[PDB]
Amino acid sequence: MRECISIHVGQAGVQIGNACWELYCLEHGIQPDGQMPSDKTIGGGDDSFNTFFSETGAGKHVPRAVFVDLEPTVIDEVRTGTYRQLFHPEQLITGKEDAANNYARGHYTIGKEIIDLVLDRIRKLADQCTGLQGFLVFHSFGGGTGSGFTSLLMERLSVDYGKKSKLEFSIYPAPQVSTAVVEPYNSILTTHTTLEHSDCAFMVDNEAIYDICRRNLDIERPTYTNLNRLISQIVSSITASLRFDGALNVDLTEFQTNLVPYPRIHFPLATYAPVISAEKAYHEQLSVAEITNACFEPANQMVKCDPRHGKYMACCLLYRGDVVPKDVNAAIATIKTKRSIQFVDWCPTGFKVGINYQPPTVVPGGDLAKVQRAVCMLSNTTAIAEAWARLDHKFDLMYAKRAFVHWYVGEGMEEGEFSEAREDMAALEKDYEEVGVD
Amino acid sequence: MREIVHIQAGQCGNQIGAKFWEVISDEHGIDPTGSYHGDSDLQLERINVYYNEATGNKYVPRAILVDLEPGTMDSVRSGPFGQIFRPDNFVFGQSGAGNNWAKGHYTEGAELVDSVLDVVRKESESCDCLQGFQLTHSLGGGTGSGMGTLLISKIREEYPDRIMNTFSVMPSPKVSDTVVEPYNATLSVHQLVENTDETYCIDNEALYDICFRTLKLTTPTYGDLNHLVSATMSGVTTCLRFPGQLNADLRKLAVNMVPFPRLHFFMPGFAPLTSRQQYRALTVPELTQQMFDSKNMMAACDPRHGRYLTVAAIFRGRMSMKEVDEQMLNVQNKNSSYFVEWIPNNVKTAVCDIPPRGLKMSATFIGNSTAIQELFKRISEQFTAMFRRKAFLHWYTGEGMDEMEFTEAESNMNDLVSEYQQYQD
Amino acid sequence: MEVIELNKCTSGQSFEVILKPPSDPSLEEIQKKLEAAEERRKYQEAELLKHLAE
Amino acid sequence: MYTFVVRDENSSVYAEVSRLLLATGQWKRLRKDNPRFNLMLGERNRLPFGRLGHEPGLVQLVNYYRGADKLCRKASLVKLIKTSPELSESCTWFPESYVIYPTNLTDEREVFLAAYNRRREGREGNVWIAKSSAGAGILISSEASELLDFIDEQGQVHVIQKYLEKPLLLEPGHRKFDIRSWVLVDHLYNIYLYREGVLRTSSEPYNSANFQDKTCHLTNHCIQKEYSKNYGRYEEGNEMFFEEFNQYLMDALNTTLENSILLQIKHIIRSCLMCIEPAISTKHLHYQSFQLFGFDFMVDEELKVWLIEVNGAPACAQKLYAELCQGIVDVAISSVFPLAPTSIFIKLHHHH
Ligand SMILES: Nc1nc2c(ncn2[C@@H]2O[C@H](COP(=O)(O)OP(=O)(O)OP(=O)(O)O)[C@@H](O)[C@H]2O)c(=O)[nH]1
Ligand SMILES: Nc1ncnc2c1ncn2[C@@H]1O[C@H](COP(=O)(O)OP(=O)(O)CP(=O)(O)O)[C@@H](O)[C@H]1O
Ligand SMILES: Nc1nc2c(ncn2[C@@H]2O[C@H](COP(=O)(O)OP(=O)(O)O)[C@@H](O)[C@H]2O)c(=O)[nH]1
Ligand SMILES: COc1ccc(Cl)cc1C(=O)NCC(C)C
Ligand SMILES: [Ca+2]
Ligand SMILES: [Ca+2]
Ligand SMILES: [Ca+2]
Ligand SMILES: [Mg+2]
Ligand SMILES: [Mg+2]
Ligand SMILES: [Mg+2]
Repeated sequence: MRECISIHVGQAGVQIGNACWELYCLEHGIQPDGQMPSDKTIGGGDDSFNTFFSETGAGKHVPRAVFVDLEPTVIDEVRTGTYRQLFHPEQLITGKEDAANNYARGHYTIGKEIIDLVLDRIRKLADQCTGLQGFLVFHSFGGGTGSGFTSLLMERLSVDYGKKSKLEFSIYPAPQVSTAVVEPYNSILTTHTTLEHSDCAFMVDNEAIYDICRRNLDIERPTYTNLNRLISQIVSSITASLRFDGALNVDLTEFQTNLVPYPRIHFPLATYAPVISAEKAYHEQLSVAEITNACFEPANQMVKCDPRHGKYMACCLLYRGDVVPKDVNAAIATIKTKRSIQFVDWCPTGFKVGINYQPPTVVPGGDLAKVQRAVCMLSNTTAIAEAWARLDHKFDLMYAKRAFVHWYVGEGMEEGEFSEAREDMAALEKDYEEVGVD
Repeated sequence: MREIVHIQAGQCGNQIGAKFWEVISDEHGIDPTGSYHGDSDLQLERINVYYNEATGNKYVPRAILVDLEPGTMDSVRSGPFGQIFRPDNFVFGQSGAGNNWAKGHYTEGAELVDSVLDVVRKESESCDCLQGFQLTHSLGGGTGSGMGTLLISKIREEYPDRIMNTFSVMPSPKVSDTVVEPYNATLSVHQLVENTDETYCIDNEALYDICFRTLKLTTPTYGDLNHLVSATMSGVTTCLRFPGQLNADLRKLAVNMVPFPRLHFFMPGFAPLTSRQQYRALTVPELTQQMFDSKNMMAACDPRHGRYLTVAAIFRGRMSMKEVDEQMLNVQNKNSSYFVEWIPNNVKTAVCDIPPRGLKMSATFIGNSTAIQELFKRISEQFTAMFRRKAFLHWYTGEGMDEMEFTEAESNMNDLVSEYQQYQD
Repeated sequence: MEVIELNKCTSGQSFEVILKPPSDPSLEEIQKKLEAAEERRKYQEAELLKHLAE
Repeated sequence: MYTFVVRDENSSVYAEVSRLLLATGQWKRLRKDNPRFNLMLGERNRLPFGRLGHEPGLVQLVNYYRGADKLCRKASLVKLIKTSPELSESCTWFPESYVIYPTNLTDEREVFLAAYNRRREGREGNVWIAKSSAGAGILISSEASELLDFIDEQGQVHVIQKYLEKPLLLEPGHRKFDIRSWVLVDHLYNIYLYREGVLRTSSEPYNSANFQDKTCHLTNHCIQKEYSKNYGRYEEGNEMFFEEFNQYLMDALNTTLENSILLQIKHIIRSCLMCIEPAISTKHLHYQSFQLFGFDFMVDEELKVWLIEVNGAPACAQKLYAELCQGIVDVAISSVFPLAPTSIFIKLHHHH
């Protein structure tokens, strides 16, 4: 067994981390007080769930997580929330004033005076790991902390933990649920300094999570709780292989081996289905073919884009519930003959499939209904580059006039770091086009 | 615990600030004695942003009252909520400023400034984490203008990394105490362009016309103009006083509203504005159509004459947040020719459930429009109409100033206009 | 339509299907970047105070 | 008040639609870089589809189907026919075509020579035509050596397809011609055929013993108006419309345009568009698409219709600008952004 340490940076990271660990505990039968009646090894054991949870002599199962936020209002929710008993104070780090949506402020000004503290707290969680695999970093692109402090934390993690893998769960900025105009700057600043330090990054466009909540859950105006409860389902499906007995994606290294043949192009697109409303009278349960077929509909993708006009480099299918290999192959045969699935000629045209028989756990009283089977597809498509083009374009609109640039220079950044970061994106868009278009 | 320190200077500054604390104190359930008697927890959630908590559960406004004559502040203390202000926080002189900037900035004011900063330093030392300062004052007088800016110049020196916010009443000849108001305003505007992160421009003419034409007040008073500023001030600060994620603290609001350091002068706006047909429920489309109408704006600048750099709206009350988005997105998609296209998503919207006193719902408007240059163009044209003959300069030269310092303020604001002009094309 | 590497356990199983074959900065340098920005701030604040002294 | 932008100043078609939209007083035009729009009349090449459908509260619509180039490119159309089972290689209404890459750069060189040597050995007509998209540049020759040597002298992809040595000739004149049909596809993927087509005829008699002079073989409106000496003789602008052409088919051949040709054209359009529907449809897309196509057909002396090419950015016959443009607003734009007949199209029902 090998341990995985989770790191949540900024409000978005912290709140999403709350929704996940709430979900992990329901899935592994862990109670709010950290007790686990099913764990027969008291105070120890190297089971698959131990990759995310340590154990105390008293029988408590404590997440391997650290929460970092430059302002204490969001992390105070954790210290007094339902799962306060899970964490101990060392795990929750909070400043006194945030980064004001300014990457420079999170990375340089504030980040310099607190970076050495985070590493120490993380070092304390590493000292409990007999064979640490790496880290999962949750954060946002727009937030000053999620963008600015994360990129720094990643630069140092690659120095203190050289051989360890690092995966991101990044939140893509979406105006429908954002009040910050400079989030393009931050996103493009953080992607530049974080690129050579992250091995695999699952971007989630809030715009996508938003419309899925309005369309499938009939939420007229979804709250962050709604978006997070859904995002924690996707995250749960992606981390399940690490927390449950299995042979596919059993360690963080396998994520890069299976999904990222080229280093810079490490942004798999995630698709999830079905998303069914709990308030519904009673839904006709979908078959294996119907839910797999939905994985190629743009409405169910974590980032809105058209994979039909890209090329696949890899592709995984993670099933949970009543699914047997026989049914998986049948649906795939029928989808190839109907869909436009073009692979790059230097990669095989195949699917790695993993199945966990335990169906998805739904948060009691949440928005999602209990289904008997569900799937999550991770496909590395050049079509996700559409997201970068959108973002880079907005960056050019504001930067052409240097709007808001004085706020970054004022915290110590150089104006040259903008264009330097932008040129790195222009190269990232070029690598995508070199791989996909003819 | 993100506390704000309040300063109000001069006659206008203190009469507006007074009514301001009357309005929000009511919203937070604070009676004139400092005791809380509300019925909701949202009132106290962010209460310590503007109030200090004393013994016996008493709430004391974190406000400093400043003036060079006792008259105005003696009325505040005997006024409605006068007993709530900290006694020590009354710092005042006896000479007066005679509506002279030079007196408030160099002579009389300079004799009293160190003692005001002694109180500011005392309120700050008690803040767990100080956000920044907000000053209420007029620019056409002598104290709020001359000493007000002198205070900002010194607060920035002692607190260089805190946000400096001001509510500045701009002078207009149609609502005038003295002919020298353009002189005092031109001199202050330069200080603000240098040492303020955010200045809410409030033209007394715009306030006058709104009372005369829209509110059907046959003979407005300064009190009537101050009712608007009270409501407006209560509005723009809603983001700060209640649980909200949008424009939460002062620095985050600046990072989203000021794309250039010197263009930080906003046009505020309120809605509804109803004359006494006052009980009619106001719909969300009505709130939005009026909120953007120039007649509801308090800068006296026609927005359709310039372009919007950024916009922040705030809707208060129990309403359909879905219907708010539909209508906001409607106004943008119906007049996209007045919003700059090189700043994506430069129109944000925040919802609050607690409506102001007496209204089911309302909307407050905060605009960073280039049309504000019309305000500084009026002030400059009036400044030059007199300075070209050196009229009334003797009031200032007698206090130590030189004609050169006037020529500089002149060129400094003409620059400010030229700056707002290149971004309108 | 081939199925390879079928692994089965109590909690599920995983396999692979093939349809068609194919055809950093050191700690010293990060502290410098950080201190370099902390220096550009100190200089700008000095010019502000120098300006305020004048 | 719907808003739209214009990113193709050279489009004679949508230039009129823009004039009509503003004439309704309910559509407002914005600068070509304002993202807050309902409708985009986008550029031809590198149209930024990836930035569409990401504006909260705006339903956005564009006039180009992303991926339709697969049908409007010479080499792309040929590759689509030979690979798509819906069309198969044995497709009967598409000339035997081959994709040939110049030797300075898959490639069907040897496959073309095989069928070429089988025809040369069977005494059959062996006249082929070479062409490409990068043309105004065409060569008609019966010798394979000339066709190949011609492509190598260039530097872009070309296509060699069987030349229709037995084309239908109009009388009087003994002249060649082609038929243009405008087809519109709305966001719902309804296939509407414009009831009005045009015959771009050749004003020079057809001569089968001299492919060197390409004035009587090529029916392009620009070639006839520059190198032809009988331009505008038999009809105005070498453009005969469906009414006169239908009267001719009845007086000379004793048949109707509907029965002899229009049935085949309607079959071809359906099979081409239905094939690529699962690749370009915007049914569940965050934005909506609709596009106007221009099909070019050939007619042999047996009254069989052959598909020449498909145009993605077609122009219209001068006389038909008003009727067709207004129709575009009715079925493609107003259907999504309604305003506050006897349809001029012919819907081609199909299975989605
Ligand atoms: N999905 C999701 N997105 C969130 C959540 N909270 C914030 N965001 C997004 O994050 C972006 C803003 O970044 P934040 O995480 O709030 O900023 P931060 O990390 O706290 O850094 P600061 O600037 O110091 O506050 C916006 O685009 C929000 O849409 C959340 O709980 N769930
Ligand atoms: N296989 C074939 N047999 C006979 N004639 C052919 C032919 N292919 C092309 N032509 C002739 O060439 C003309 C069409 O050329 P083509 O369409 O390839 O070039 P182009 O695309 O620049 C013209 P347009 O785009 O306006 O339809 C027609 O007038 C037709 O007479
Ligand atoms: N809105 C409003 N404006 C005022 C009030 N009192 C004075 N003014 C304006 O402020 C300017 C004079 O400033 P004043 O406050 O008298 O100067 P000071 O007291 O010496 O600092 C004039 O332009 C007046 O129109 C008031 O109560 N309300
Ligand atoms: C200069 O005076 C004013 C300016 C503005 C307004 Cl709204 C009212 C007055 C006022 O009430 N003056 C009464 C006095 C002139 C007798
Ligand atoms: Ca155990
Ligand atoms: Ca590394
Ligand atoms: Ca004295
Ligand atoms: Mg924050
Ligand atoms: Mg006075
Ligand atoms: Mg053509």
